[PDB]
Amino acid sequence: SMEQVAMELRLTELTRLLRSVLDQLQDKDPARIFAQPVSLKEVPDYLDHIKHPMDFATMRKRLEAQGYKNLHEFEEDFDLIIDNCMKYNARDTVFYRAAVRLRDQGGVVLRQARREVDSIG
Ligand code: NA
Repeated sequence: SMEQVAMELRLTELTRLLRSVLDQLQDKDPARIFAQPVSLKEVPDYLDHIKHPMDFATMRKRLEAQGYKNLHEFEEDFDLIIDNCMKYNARDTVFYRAAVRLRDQGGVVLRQARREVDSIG
């Protein structure tokens, strides 16, 4: 049907907007602390602490599989990156401090992407 194609043109457009958003969020992690999953060879107990790990490459794979159905799902994954890090690491660590900075700086980007997703439909 033509109705499923017009849908898929929009999902494709949403994928295109979210790709831009992701690149801007990741530019706020120049240390690349959140780039890749936490290593289970290096932190073997990690899953005892964190039930839903998340990182930027894992979000990218989902994105390129058009697996985000809306901005809310994308944001949830971004928040997991931050919240996991803030639980697993103590307050006086470079890791915790990096997540605080990413949250604060990411807010500006997510605020404008909310408006662009509503505006464009
Ligand atoms: Na903690």
